Amino acid sequence: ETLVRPKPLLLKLLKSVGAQKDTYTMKEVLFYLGQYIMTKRLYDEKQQHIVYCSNDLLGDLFGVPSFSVKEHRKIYTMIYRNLVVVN
Amino acid sequence: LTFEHYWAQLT
Repeated sequence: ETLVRPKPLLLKLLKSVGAQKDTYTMKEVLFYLGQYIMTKRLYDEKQQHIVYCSNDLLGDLFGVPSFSVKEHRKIYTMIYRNLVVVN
Repeated sequence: LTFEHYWAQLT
């Protein structure tokens, strides 16, 4: 695959890690968000599925101060809140 | 289990 158009706050996140376009696949969106979390070291060092997004644009995007990478449906749901799906 | 390993299961 689907093409998506990130809303502005997600766009700013994507761009802070090198993405320069306005339309993405979900795969690109997940890759860049992954890069954002890794590069900013937002994950718990001991339990690396835990991500802290408070005090960060990611927390404003997601609306939660923390989440677990294992929470697949919650992650996608949060991402979709911040995307318009093409078509 | 590394962050990278976890992130991959999302795909």
